[PDB]
Amino acid sequence: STEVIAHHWAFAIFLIVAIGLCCLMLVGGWFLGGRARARSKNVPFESGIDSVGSARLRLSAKFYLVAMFFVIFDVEALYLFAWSTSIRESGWVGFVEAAIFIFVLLAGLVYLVRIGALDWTPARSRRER
Amino acid sequence: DFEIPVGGGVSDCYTRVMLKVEELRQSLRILEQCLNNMPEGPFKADHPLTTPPPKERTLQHIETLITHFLQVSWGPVMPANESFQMIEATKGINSYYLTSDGSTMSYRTRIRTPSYAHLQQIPAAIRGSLVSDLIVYLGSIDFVMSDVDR
Amino acid sequence: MTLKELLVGFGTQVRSIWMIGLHAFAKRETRMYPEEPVYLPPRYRGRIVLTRDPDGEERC
Amino acid sequence: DYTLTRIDPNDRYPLQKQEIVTDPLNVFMGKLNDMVNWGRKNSIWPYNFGLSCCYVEMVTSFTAVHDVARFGAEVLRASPRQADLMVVAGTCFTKMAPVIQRLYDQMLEPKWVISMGACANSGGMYDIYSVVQGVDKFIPVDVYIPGCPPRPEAYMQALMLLQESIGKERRPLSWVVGDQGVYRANMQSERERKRGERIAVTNLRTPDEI
Amino acid sequence: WISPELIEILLTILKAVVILLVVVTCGAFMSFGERRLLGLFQNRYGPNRVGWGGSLQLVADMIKMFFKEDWIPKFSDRVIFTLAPMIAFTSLLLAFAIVPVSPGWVVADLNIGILFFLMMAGLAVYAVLFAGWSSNNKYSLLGAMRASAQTLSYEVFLGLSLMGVVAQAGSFNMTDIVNSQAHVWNVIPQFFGFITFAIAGVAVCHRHPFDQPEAEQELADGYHIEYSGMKFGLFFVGEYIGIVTISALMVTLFFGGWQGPLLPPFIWFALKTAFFMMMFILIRASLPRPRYDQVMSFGWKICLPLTLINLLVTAAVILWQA
Amino acid sequence: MEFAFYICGLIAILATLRVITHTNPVHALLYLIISLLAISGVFFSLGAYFAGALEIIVYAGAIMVLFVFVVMMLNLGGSEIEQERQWLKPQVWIGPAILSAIMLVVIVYAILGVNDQGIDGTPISAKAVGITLFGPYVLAVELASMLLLAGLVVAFHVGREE
Ligand SMILES: CCCCCCCCCCCCCCCCCCCC
Ligand SMILES: CCCCCCCCCCCCCCCCCCCC
Ligand code: SF4
Repeated sequence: STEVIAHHWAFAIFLIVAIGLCCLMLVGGWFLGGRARARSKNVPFESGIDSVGSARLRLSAKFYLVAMFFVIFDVEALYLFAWSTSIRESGWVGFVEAAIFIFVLLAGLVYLVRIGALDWTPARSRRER
Repeated sequence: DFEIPVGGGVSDCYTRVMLKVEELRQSLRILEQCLNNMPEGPFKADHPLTTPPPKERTLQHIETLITHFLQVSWGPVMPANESFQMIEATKGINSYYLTSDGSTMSYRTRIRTPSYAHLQQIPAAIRGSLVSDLIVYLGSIDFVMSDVDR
Repeated sequence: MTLKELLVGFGTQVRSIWMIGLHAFAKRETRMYPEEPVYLPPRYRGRIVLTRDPDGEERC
Repeated sequence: DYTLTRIDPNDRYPLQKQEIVTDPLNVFMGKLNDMVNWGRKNSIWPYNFGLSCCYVEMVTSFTAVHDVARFGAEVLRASPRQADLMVVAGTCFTKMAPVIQRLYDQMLEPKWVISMGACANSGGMYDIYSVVQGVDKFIPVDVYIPGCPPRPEAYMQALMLLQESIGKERRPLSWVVGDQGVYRANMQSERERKRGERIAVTNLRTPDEI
Repeated sequence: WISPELIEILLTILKAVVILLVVVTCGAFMSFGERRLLGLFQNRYGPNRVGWGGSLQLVADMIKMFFKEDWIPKFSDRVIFTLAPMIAFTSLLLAFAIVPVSPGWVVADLNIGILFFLMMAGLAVYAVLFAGWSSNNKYSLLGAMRASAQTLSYEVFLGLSLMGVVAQAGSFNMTDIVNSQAHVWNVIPQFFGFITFAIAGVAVCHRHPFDQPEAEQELADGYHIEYSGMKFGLFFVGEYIGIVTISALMVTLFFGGWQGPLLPPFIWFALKTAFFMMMFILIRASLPRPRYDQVMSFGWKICLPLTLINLLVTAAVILWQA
Repeated sequence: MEFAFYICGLIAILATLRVITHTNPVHALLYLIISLLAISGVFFSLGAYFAGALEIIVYAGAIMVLFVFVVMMLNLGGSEIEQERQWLKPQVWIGPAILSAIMLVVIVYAILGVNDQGIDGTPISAKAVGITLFGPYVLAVELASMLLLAGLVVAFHVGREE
């Protein structure tokens, strides 16, 4: 109808003026103000002294397992997103099935917590002693 | 009269912080005792080597003027001896070790500071920890680099 | 973690929020330099001057 | 009654040339430059750099009992790129002069330098082998503060002096059009200005009073 | 162009542009208000010298940021470095673009709503990730990794905290959510959802205590330390519209949005949004920063099962009264 | 809406083509996010609002952890880029290019032979998907939760440091 077309045009103009304001702001920031000519300008900031190597080294991380579990639990979350918008029309059978769903989720999370997963802290401190 | 805070046997950051809080409270107690009971006497010793001499006697006596004149120009002449004084500083134990060659300067001045020892201890107590633990440990040592390097 | 620890911690955070709000309801402790002059004790060690005798000549 | 500095890396620090020039100040460009200078002097972002005692007094000035935030100078960025003011508050040690030079080079113009304390002004009480006698041996300093340590309102007064210096200086509006040299006003010294009010002081309060 | 449909479309476009200009100006004014309110919370005044009450301090900051040298490092990837402030400025703005501020005053009356908010948060994470990686700095690298861990922690349960309100309204539309609270505000039935959404929404904008990427004390301002000029100002303004967006979103899904007993509806919306903005400044000032490993442990072990249990209880209550 | 579908399809095609033939992993991930946003635009054009919503919600979480693994493993400056550059040679990609081309031709010819009436673009809300998902399609949900549990267990077991 008319109101849907009006809201679509309003959303399009909202996005267009948002990107235009951001790009104009960047252009005004880039074009106004003088530049610099210094010896140590193009050095990454490491608190006043030079780097040992570079900033692009192979950094380790302990967040890998939590990242995969985050993706899995977000997929379970999207299932619950699909469930939650139609709870009333699903009836009690859908409530029982979603209860089984959330119980499997809880059992998986307790399994993750107890086996040592979701625990990547260094063994030195661990907030102990 | 003032109590001494002693921890339970381990040096956490929290333990050090609340020991310093209790030290602040003890210092408040000492200040209260000093304020309520204050003597009425001299603010300088009557020793001839007291530097500087009292100001009014400098201004209207000639022996005191001579003593002040020779004590601010060349300096007081301490005899050739060796002295040491160790005190409890705000950050630990601070000690002065002074060797005099009999001149008006110190032949040797040695200043022991606690932050030097704490900073040397730092690798043995933060190894294996996180950077956040290192930041909290740095915040809970009570060190200044003027004390460390002198 | 222990549920008692979680409840105690949550109470601690809302308590701290309450103290900071009560600080916001309190009196400002500023000294508006340079609108109001900074009070100094008479024996304060600031700028160095050379003075004069009561008779008008310089005392150095 | 101005001065011009032009910078170029390609021997001895500071790598700049300074001369004594005349103010060129345009029915709209002058007011535009005045507006830019007003905006620059009414918002200063000091660098969170500290060396010694004088930094402790600077952050004492930063607190709620003096409130330098009223001048728009509480932002205190820890990165040289985001900062707009280097306050050398402490001793310029020999081993840190390369570090201070690097941190000044990583900073971006519009940049200003405030020496705080006798160590930063001249080396101060430490006429020693391991201290550079004054931080102005290698970086240009805009505002100087005597003291050891300077009291917090002295740092605030130096901030206002820097604001007056910014408010009467000429800088390029854009880096593509116009001259890129920096014009700084040769203002009258505060010693000469305050000689009128300083010699006339007759009686002070005796030290035995509180 | 003389037709009632075309003038209605033009009026809707004008309302959307007015809303966008007001929220951007309010984000900058609330940066200034954060300075003043931190002064008030910390027993001072803050900037009260540039004009009356410091009201021209924002203009001076804007002038300095525009006339600051916009610096692109040679060791950085230029396209990603320029792209990250664009995402940071725009993603939370589009998240705000669904918030109904008044009856008849909304940009897009989407059928997704809070789904679009989740989409914009998942797109807003890439601004911080790209700023950390692109700038080619070690502190920025550590800040980006910490931001990724914090994003894991909050986005594992943000939508599930919102699903209680979604289930109570029975729809994804924003106006249906703000119309379902015509009797009782949603903060009282959804209270555990409320506190979990508070935690997750503070973690959206990376505000205190969840300022793990840009931690001033820990990593010396973090990921945007190579960022300068108006790009850093874009990061600031983007986070401030993020705060405005999260505050207005709590107003819509927990306090009836514009619904109020006596005052005009936009006035009630403005008061509740300003109260939550004050609560953001208070939550910055009040409590300290935890370690991000304990932050992720709290977001996983505590918040996620609590959201799941709250969703189950809300579903049981809804089906009980049907 | 027709133009939106066509331009999003073109953007998705170009972004995917840039993904499969790039040497920078982070740039390839950025073009991948662009392609998935274009796929979401295609989903939103056809009335499948929930499909585009979940394409932006959970795939942006998926590409997020891909980015974490890329910064954890691959980035070494240009050393990754030259190593990937020596791997890609002209004969190497013109080998399977004709295979993919003839596969696309066969699939397109099979597609063009079907009867069509045009997609009317009637929107499908998330309420209908919730009705069907927890109605006729229940054990799909339950055994898919078991599938995600299995994937989580395998990820734990293989991804461990020690
Ligand atoms: C502090 C308040 C922040 C609000 C952010 C969003 C504001 C968007 C612009 C709204 C403009 C229109 C206001 C309502 C107009 C119709 C009602 C008028 C009488 C109250
Ligand atoms: C060192 C090992 C490298 C293995 C590379 C394998 C590349 C395989 C490329 C196959 C290309 C086939 C092209 C079509 C051939 C004709 C149709 C199929 C056979 C009838
Ligand atoms: S001038 Fe005095 S207070 Fe300042 S750094 Fe030097 S010794 Fe310390």
